[PDB]
Amino acid sequence: PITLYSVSDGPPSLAVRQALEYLGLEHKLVNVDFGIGEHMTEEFAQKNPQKEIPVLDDNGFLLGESNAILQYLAERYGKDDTIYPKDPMARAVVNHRLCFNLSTYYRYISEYTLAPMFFDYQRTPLGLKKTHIALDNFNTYLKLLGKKYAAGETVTIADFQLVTATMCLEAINFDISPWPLVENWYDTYKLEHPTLWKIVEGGMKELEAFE
Amino acid sequence: PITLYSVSDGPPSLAVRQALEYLGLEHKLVNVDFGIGEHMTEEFAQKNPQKEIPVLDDNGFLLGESNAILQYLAERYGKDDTIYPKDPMARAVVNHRLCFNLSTYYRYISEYTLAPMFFDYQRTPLGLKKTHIALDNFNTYLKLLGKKYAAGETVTIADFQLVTATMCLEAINFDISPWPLVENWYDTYKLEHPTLWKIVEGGMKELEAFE
Ligand SMILES: N[C@@H](CCC(=O)N[C@@H](CS)C(=O)NCC(=O)O)C(=O)O
Ligand SMILES: N[C@@H](CCC(=O)N[C@@H](CS)C(=O)NCC(=O)O)C(=O)O
Repeated sequence: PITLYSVSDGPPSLAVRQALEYLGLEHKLVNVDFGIGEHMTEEFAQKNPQKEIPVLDDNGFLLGESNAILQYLAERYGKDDTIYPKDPMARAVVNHRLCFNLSTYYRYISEYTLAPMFFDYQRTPLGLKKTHIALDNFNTYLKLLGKKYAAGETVTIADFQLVTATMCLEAINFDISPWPLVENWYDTYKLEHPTLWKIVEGGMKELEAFE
Repeated sequence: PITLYSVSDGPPSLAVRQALEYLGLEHKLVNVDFGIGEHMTEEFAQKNPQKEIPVLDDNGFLLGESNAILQYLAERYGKDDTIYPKDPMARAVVNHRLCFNLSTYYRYISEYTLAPMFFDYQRTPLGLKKTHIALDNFNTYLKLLGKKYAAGETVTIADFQLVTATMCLEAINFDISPWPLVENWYDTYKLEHPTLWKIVEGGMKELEAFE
């Protein structure tokens, strides 16, 4: 079987869960922030030095880092390659956007939105400026590629990540209308993939309560 | 033709250059920190909103993010898949280590070593602790996988990145002997891939001068 160790309102976990839903993959979900889930990772803590969540357990194969989990699930499962194309150039655009999310978009958004929620970290003007730069960059990338989704004309695993990062801004009532291509993309995602957005919305609601 | 826009002593650039050498790919190298290189990216600055370096220009296809550049070069070129295996599980270990480098290993090392060199950023005990955690994690990953290299028994594109991150510690005379598996891996890399280490060493020497 497949088991996902996850944080119920963690954007990386929510990215992986959208992929599992899109691919129709049965799995056990362990929310490590829910009740006894805290201890349900003890069976493999020496194996994740980073205290790594999410972690995917595919029939004994343990894999961390949400980007790598998504790249693995999409290559190994599914009837076609549309969410992670095999063509090297098409794939490179997906891989680029996944790197952009990890290094820049979700890096700066998460530091401004979530870190102050759950830590003694402070929101600052500099953190706000970096959030604006990340949104500028994403708006420009959408304009440059010229397609409906972040790495193609249809959804890919890059969108699964970028959506959960953008949701962090919504969770704190951050107005994204200054980035019209990002706003249009986000609304289009929700309209065309309601069962995927539904997963992310459940996490958003938890975050709004503890904003 | 292929053109690489690079920073002569930038670890991400040096990772890509090792791949170009390993794959035997002829290319034009533009060091944007050398003389007139500063302006030689003006022909595509609207196209890289992040002020993105390195950037690969493969016959008109422009690709940023060093991880994505490496994943593209290794899939598109080369006679075998040993530096980026096609098998989904073997590939997932490479992808995981690339994510680990971006999110954690090079993230914390670069903030402790290089950012204070070239900015008003300060070395702190917390930054040192995070460097130690990153090295702990890498030592544990090498032990867990149990292989000679970071994602297999032979070199992969993950090693090209992890080597340039570790070089930043060497550039400031940081002793890595408390992490014996990392030290052994680093020395083995240099012994078995001298033409690749040579590229990285040239950048190290520039960084040592301005440490
Ligand atoms: N780079 C990792 C980040 C995962 C992550 O940050 N997980 C959080 C929960 S949202 C955690 O539990 N620990 C890491 C932290 O301190 O942020 C990924 O994409 O999977
Ligand atoms: N995530 C990017 C990082 C590239 C990067 O940081 N490049 C540096 C030179 S080493 C730069 O020129 N600008 C970004 C910065 O401010 O660090 C990658 O892996 O390619």
